Amino acid sequence: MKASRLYTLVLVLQPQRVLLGMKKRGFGAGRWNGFGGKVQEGETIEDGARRELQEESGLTVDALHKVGQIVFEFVGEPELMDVHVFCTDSIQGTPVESDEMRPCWFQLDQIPFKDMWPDNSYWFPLLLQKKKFHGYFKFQGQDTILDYTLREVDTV
Ligand SMILES: Nc1nc2c([nH]c(=O)n2[C@H]2C[C@H](O)[C@@H](COP(=O)(O)OP(=O)(O)OP(=O)(O)O)O2)c(=O)[nH]1
Repeated sequence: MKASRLYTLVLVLQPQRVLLGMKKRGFGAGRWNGFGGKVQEGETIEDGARRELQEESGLTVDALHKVGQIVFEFVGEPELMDVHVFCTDSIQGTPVESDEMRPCWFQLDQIPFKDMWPDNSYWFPLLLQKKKFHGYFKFQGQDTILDYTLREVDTV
């Protein structure tokens, strides 16, 4: 009986590494994140994901593939986040730091889970195995999960 707002999250996943972005400023700074943000009026979810990737990382790609959907709920916030998660298939430039985000590559045996949002530990492994998923996580603040669900699915 809550409303949701649409967000995207994009993982540039290559065979041996993944690109993540360090939030540099404001509340939440200091954590490594996928690239993403609010979907804007009119644009498709995929086009919103492509735009956020360009804005936050500098990479321009023609196409993404959707791998999952995750709902976030925060204690004290009545609006849910409806997060559509995408991976890149191919990229063709270099990442660039903004004043808001610093991109960095991590080898896939060095995924920095302790410095990522806590839910990422649950769904990232499915993403790495090329599986699709649906998830829901309820947070007290930034660090504490009170309830969550995660299910591999055949169709997002
Ligand atoms: N639980 C969880 N929350 C995340 C992840 N990544 C992520 O940005 N968030 C949270 C932090 C923020 O509350 C929200 C992101 O919203 P935002 O306002 O930063 O998005 P945005 O950059 O489009 O905002 P704006 O600059 O356009 O105002 O989602 C994640 O992987 N897991």
